[PDB]
Amino acid sequence: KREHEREVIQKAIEENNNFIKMAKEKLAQKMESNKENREAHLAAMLERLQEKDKHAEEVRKNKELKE
Amino acid sequence: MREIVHIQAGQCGNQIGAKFWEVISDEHGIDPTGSYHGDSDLQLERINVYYNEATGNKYVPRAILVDLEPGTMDSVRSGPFGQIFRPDNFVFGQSGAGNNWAKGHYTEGAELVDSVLDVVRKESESCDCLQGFQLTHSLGGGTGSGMGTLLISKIREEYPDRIMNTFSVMPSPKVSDTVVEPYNATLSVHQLVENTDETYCIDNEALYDICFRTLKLTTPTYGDLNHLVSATMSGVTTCLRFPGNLNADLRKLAVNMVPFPRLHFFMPGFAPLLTVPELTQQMFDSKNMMAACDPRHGRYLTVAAIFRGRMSMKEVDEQMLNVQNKNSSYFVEWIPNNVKTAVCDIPPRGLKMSATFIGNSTAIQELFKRISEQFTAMFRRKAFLHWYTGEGMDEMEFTEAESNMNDLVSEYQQYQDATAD
Amino acid sequence: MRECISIHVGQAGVQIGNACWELYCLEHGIQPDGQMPSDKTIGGGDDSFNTFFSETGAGKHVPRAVFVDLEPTVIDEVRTGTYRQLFHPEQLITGKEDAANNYARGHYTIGKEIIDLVLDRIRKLADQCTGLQGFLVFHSFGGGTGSGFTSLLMERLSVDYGKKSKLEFSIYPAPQVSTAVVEPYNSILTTHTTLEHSDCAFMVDNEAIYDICRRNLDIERPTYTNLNRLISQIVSSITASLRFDGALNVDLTEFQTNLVPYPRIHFPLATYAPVISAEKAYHEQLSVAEITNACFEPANQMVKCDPRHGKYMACCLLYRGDVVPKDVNAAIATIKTKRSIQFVDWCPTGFKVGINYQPPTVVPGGDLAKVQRAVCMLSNTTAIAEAWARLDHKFDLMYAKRAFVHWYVGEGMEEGEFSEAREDMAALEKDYEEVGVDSV
Ligand SMILES: Nc1nc2c(ncn2[C@@H]2O[C@H](COP(=O)(O)OP(=O)(O)OP(=O)(O)O)[C@@H](O)[C@H]2O)c(=O)[nH]1
Ligand SMILES: Nc1nc2c(ncn2[C@@H]2O[C@H](COP(=O)(O)OP(=O)(O)O)[C@@H](O)[C@H]2O)c(=O)[nH]1
Ligand SMILES: [Ca+2]
Ligand SMILES: [Mg+2]
Ligand SMILES: [Mg+2]
Repeated sequence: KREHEREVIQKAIEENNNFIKMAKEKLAQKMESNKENREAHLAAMLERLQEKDKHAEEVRKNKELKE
Repeated sequence: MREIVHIQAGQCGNQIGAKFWEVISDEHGIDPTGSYHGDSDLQLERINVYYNEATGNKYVPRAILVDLEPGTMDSVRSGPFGQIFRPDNFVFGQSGAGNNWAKGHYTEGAELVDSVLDVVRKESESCDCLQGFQLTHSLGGGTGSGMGTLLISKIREEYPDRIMNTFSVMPSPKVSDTVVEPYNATLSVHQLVENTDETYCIDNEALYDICFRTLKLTTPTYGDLNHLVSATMSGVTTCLRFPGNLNADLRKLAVNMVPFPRLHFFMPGFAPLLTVPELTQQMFDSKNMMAACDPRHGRYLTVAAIFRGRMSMKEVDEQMLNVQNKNSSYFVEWIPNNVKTAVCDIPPRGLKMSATFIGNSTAIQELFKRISEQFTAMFRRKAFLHWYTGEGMDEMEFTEAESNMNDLVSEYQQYQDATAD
Repeated sequence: MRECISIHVGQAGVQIGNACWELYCLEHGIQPDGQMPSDKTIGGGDDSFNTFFSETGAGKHVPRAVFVDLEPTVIDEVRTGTYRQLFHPEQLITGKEDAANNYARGHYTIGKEIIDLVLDRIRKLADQCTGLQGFLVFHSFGGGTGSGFTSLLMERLSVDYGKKSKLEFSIYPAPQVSTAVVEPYNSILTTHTTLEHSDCAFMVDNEAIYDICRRNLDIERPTYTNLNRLISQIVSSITASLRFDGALNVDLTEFQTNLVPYPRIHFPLATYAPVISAEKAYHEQLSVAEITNACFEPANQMVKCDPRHGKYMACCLLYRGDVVPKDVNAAIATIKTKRSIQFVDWCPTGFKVGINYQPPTVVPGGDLAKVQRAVCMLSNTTAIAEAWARLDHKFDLMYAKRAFVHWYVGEGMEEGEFSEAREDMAALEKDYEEVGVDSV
């Protein structure tokens, strides 16, 4: 009976510790996945505007061809 | 609090922008010398959204005036409230765009774009919490059309996480300045689709038709047209300027009005042009829209309605709920509760009650069909292309912008015919 | 001992917190400067009201509360308001720009910039507790902060405080007073994320409270002040067992044992009576039998649903004021005949009763009349799933066209998070069907 009583209290401890652990890792994965996602969206946006500037350079060099 | 940076570019931009600053300074009680002389503390509760506070408790508009020719900005500085503006915020060109998009976007405008960015960077760097940018311009000219859209793209590069809002003026042959206006508009619409969060379509055709059919004039000047724009621009920013809970800032307005990123072109409406039922009915009337489109020819994705003045806010709830039920088939089912209603106890000048309508309707495709039909009829013959290809442009840029606009109209039709159940 | 820390998140949670802490002070005799002339133990003590108020040496009774909002506008009214001396500045935490009605901004983009500071301040409150019991989290479903930041906070509280009890007072969105078109999205997302981190959640349907104000108080167009003062009466009834004491005062954790048969079935239905105007209260006194009868009128429920369409798994009556058991048992005996109250077959059918002798009070100048006796009912009925169903249907309508989803994806979220959250709701709806089916 004493051995079972320690099995129960250690299982309760293990349950609470595991709930905290899973919560802590699910959250870290969510925040990291979200941070990378948002940086990828902003990077894709700024790269798209980078092409706008290169095409604007192509337009100015094309006009420059007077002779 | 939440600062908005204002930019005006070109003739039409600086003109309507002047009237805008004249109207709201009058509403917030600010004289041409930048001094407050009002009665209600609600005029200063969110005054910092559009104004800075300098030495001597003076309120200076956070506005930047841009143009490739000085003639338009000179009469602004000489006009009423010309002293209220920061003289360093005047950015002046000496060449002009000749009402040519390529000159505004690539040649004359690109030479002056850096000096504008410096002034914009100073106004933004001293902002507690920048909301974004508010542009006034036309799409049928050269400076505001070409350099405006260029200014949008260059600002997006430096402030990609800020809201980009524009008051764009659509050209029509009823007040046509030049003949190449379908070219400038189609190239600019292609830019507004990709780089702005929300665009108020100020259609000159709707302005002239109101200034002709409703208000009888026959010979409507730009002042009568801009009078409609000032009242409209004052109405659609009431939620930004006074203590309000609904659509209080630019991002909350964009979140609640834009269900899909490209479909961000709004139909502004204003009433009157005597009671809350009458005010509500006129507000939804196709003849009160500042865009030449009939909403009964399309569907409402989202709508925002601002009642200004003193009235029964219970009667307003009953009237805005009544029009949604009676006109149920004109609102998309797959967006529940897509009509928001705001109330501001402070009316505009000269009116005891007013109503401002901002609709995101698929019927806006009619305005884009009108500009595209004038484009293709002009592009079918390659007319006036030397103005643009002389500035280094290629025919690809024209065909793409037209193909982009044809995809926008088909996108509006896609969601007009979309159902649930 | 047995302290409770309150956390008010976003505009709705903050403004409701103002109503609750104002009502608490009136119930306990605490002045706006925190002084309590009746409290003879200066600088501390273990009275029942100390579960919510700490004490300074100068005799000020300080709420065990934290206010959090990602924008300063609302909390600035606490800072300059009537009860500004009640709180220390460290309990009032504000950001610069809000979540813009976007769960992603409340949970991720804007939220992560202030979450550590908020937890640090919560930790400073917990360190003053001799035996912290848990948290009460007030928030809206629909706001970007009330949904996104609350989810992030409840996740962090599970980590920093183990399985310590976390209770919710959540504002279910109603079109009559709504702020954003994307409120079904934020509601499903936060309900999914918080589901496994909340022991008990009292939902409040703004349309239910709105209609109660119109009908019972004769307010043409009720405001947030009207709604929050009514909501504060329900919160007061629920926490009165913690804040007050008595021979018949049944603790809330004891009700909680009966109210939560399974971890996910933790959404009790609240019903309050009497809500009457001063004019009607001048005419007639409402007995124990009358206010008890009103608890089974669906018009007095905090959430719009039909309990006849479901089954009961628990039924608790929380009385306050001039009430004795003999009246309660007689009134319950009447209700157990004139009303058909169907229980699931795996649950006992009795009603659990608590009485708090401290009489209810009202804010002076308000619209609620001061009555001699009030009751709050907390029942666990499968019918509350109808509220999930209505909300889920609005979500499904917009998500089928991916309407507004770009505002969430642009802030770093994925379509998978929407479908995963919606599936959790479908499973929760299925859970509520299963618990109500008779045994074999
Ligand atoms: N009952 C009640 N509901 C409120 C109150 N304030 C806001 N709400 C509701 O809350 C929802 C909107 O969320 P809010 O709490 O206002 O927004 P928030 O939490 O500050 O989030 P963001 O402003 O987006 O950063 C709507 O359904 C409102 O009806 C209030 O004081 N009382
Ligand atoms: N409503 C309105 N439209 C204008 C105004 N000024 C010009 N426009 C329109 O703008 C178009 C020409 O653009 P413009 O202002 O000349 O461009 P800019 O020269 O580069 O600044 C024409 O189609 C006009 O109808 C104005 O003050 N009000
Ligand atoms: Ca004491
Ligand atoms: Mg011109
Ligand atoms: Mg808010």
